[PDB]
Amino acid sequence: PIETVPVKLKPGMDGPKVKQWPLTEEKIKALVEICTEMEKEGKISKIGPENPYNTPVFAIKKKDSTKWRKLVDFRELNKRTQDFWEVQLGIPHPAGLKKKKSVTVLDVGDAYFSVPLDEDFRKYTAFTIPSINNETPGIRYQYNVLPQGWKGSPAIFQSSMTKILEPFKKQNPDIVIYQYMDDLYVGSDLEIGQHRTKIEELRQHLLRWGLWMGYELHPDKWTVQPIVLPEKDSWTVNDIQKLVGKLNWASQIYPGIKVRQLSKLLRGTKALTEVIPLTEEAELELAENREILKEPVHGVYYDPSKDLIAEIQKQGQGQWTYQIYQEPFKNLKTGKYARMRGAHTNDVKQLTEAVQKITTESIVIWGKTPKFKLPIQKETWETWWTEYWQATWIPEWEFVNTPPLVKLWYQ
Amino acid sequence: VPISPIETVPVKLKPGMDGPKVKQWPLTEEKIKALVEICTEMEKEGKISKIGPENPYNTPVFAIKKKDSTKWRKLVDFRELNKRTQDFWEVQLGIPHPAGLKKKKSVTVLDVGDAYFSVPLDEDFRKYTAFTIPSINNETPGIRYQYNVLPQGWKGSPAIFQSSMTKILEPFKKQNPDIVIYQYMDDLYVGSDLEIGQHRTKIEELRQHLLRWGLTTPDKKHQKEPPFLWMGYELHPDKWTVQPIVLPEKDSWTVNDICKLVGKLNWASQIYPGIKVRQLSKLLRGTKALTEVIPLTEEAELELAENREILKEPVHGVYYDPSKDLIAEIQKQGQGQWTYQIYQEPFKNLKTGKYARMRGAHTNDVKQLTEAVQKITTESIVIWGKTPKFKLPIQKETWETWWTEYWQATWIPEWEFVNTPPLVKLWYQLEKEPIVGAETFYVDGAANRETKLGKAGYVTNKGRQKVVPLTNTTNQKTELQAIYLALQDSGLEVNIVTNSQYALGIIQAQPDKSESELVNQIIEQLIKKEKVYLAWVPAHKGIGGNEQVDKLVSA
DNA sequence: GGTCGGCGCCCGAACAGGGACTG
DNA sequence: CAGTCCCTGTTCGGGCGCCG
Repeated sequence: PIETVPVKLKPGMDGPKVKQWPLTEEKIKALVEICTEMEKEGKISKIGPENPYNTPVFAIKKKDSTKWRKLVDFRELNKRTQDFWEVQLGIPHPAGLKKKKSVTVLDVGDAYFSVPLDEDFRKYTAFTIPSINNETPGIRYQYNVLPQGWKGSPAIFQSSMTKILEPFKKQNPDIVIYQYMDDLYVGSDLEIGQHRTKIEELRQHLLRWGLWMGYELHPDKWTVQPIVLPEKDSWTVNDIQKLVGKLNWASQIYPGIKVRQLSKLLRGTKALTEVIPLTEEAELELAENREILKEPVHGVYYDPSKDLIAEIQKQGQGQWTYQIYQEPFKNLKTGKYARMRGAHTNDVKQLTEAVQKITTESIVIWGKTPKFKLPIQKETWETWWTEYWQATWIPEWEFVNTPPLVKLWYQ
Repeated sequence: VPISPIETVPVKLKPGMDGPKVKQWPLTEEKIKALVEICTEMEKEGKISKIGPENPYNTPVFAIKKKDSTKWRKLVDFRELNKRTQDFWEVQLGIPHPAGLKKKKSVTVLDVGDAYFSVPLDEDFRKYTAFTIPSINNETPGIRYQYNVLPQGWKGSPAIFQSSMTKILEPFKKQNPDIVIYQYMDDLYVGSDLEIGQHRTKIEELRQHLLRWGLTTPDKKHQKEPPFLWMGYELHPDKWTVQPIVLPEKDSWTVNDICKLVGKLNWASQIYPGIKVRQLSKLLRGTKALTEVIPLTEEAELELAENREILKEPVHGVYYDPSKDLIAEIQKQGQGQWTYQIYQEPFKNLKTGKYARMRGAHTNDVKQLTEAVQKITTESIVIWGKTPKFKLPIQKETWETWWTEYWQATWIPEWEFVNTPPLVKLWYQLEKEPIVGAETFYVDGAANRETKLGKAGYVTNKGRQKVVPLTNTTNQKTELQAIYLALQDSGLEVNIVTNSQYALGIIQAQPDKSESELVNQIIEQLIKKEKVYLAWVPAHKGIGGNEQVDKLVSA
């Protein structure tokens, strides 16, 4: 008996038409049971081929979770409904969420099923469930309520969400709560003990309204990866060559970098393994360049109207570096991950875990998901990435093949 | 007109576009009799109805012969209607494969007679399916009908039938969950582990459940005894095989004949292991006319004779056993060619196949092997919903060296080494640190964008030097040429310093094959060496001999 | 014959993005 | 400086195979 919020696509744009990719047996059985139950609860209803729209669907398991979770790739739908959840019903982003000692994420996707969807918009939420060996044609459904993973769901439910959170926000005014997609980020400076207690207070405060998760973050312990120069006591020709190339590349970021005196040491046609003593003018150019790398870049600041972009480099031995920027060489944040799940054996798993950690950090700091430049072939990524996904959101990505130049981000 | 028992599918035209208004083709007198005989019969059965001048739409119509029968089939050239009709989402996501079938006690195959003619069309959409039937006299006005069912030749008919058919089978499948029904259009593969007595009962229960909605299951198309003919195969209680394949034996081959040959060889490669189409597909490159005669090359005739000899012996596949693991084994066959076999017990193949796509101007066997693994993995998840265990002709240390040092993310699922030559291996390893006591070469190359002329040479720490004039070249080709010279004139251990990102990116990818003959020569020189160390320095920075050799090759 | 849809292969041509060099 | 071009990869259009 709830009124529907009318939603429209962006002008001059049709709905998504993305084919469904093959799914494993364990995922198909998980989707069949969930879709059968959701159809019984009226959340979805079967449709036919007259609906020309479709969206890929697959299943996941969150970290340390046994139950399967239905996940839909609405990226294309979210790209074709962008003006709704940014202009009309936008959500503010708390700048203090990233400064908290502890931040916990909660899957509040089940609450969206309590609100019906606009009847004219149900046509675009269409998806298909494949069968093993194509035993049967595709079993199609469409959503009758607010779908999980749609960027219009948290905007419509925002007014209902604020009234649920007002009794808890008034009791605990120093706690910061942010809502992105199907997740709720609750941050506080409380001690770890009473922090988890206040979460369970909110878990029960949400259960009484008709709604459970627990992933802990510590943004105050997030570190950046700076560009560092080696501290050798004896330098060879090859060392100084690599040093100049790295300092030459870093000059695009720090305009004050100079390699004039160091290049003078490479005047002759010397053997690479030959030891070269550093001149007095070169030792000062080396020390001044180290100090410049300590300084922050001049004129770097976040633009809310610009898209976030993230690049990742495979540094070997379980090492992965990354940089987040909106304009080239104006990196908002750098970093490095080490010894993730699948280290020393599976890169796709490490690359998937790295995208998740980076995206999570972007949500906490700016409230946006970056577009990724992934160091992997397209077919290699599209084959294995779903097998290691553990998040309810999906960032956008593209594939690059930049051979290693001169190790700028890792020693 | 009576109401059909099946629920109709609402269909619209695209917004702002009207029905078709196109004139009828001139028809031969033999096809006109076949159409009028079929049109008058379908009008009596309520499948087409007469229309008057109030219907302003029209579309052509013709008829083709049915295979191995005197009956004719009525087809409508709905090319203009298909353009303005709404887009449908096809529910047929793929084609089933016998390798995914599980051993069932009893099997039954049936095909419904005239499938489309049993499913109704949307009432509001019947008006746009208007066509004229020309008479034996050109002056006779002609009989205009409109469809009441799914017209054969319409783009919406297959998508509508497959969805309408699944809706009718759901009540039976819901009551009979342990029954397996492979549904492809009108083809129903019904298998179960029930005893053969209760199996025939459930078969007749379904033949009446389908009859309630106007779907006839003729006993002519009924199949109770093995072997069953299902989707172009022969299903036996323990094994399956494709229905026989026939290749043309042309004395003079055109381009279309090779395409028909290549297509059947690709279809045969599913169970016929070792089929190669490399030398035959080389006949299709850079050719324009479909009817152009092409002579067979010596390498192409040998490949065809080998494929004919494989098709002589009988091959058969087995069925999937979910209790045992899935295994896939690959073999390097030819350069750029790979074959594989998927099985659970040795020599009992579920299916075979081949991978031969050449990706990139530069590649190696390790890249091609990884591409083949992914192609098999996707193919397996389609048919069995799982990833098989791999037996790969590559050393465990060989692969460990590759993926750990490569800058791209790359990974292969659970696999084990099989010692089947030829083995995939890296042909050279670039040193990580500069070689002590090795001559150090500073190479560079340049070219003029207009004259297409340039130089390429090197300078070493031992005073050695060389510069070579080059004609009809580019900046990229010269920088590769400079490295080729350094590799030619050096010993077994050599340090090379370049400023070419282009050249350094190609070599560090450890390629063993290339479309460029220059890269192939650089590869051949890298294999002969024992230790090679490449390095990159920025150009125009006054670095080492890289500035001395940049000035020599400047022009 | 020159109807529709699905999947697969092969090739060329179109598109498209990133470097290096030049007015 | 933007305008090229040299290179390389990707997407697509059009043929065959096969099934319904």
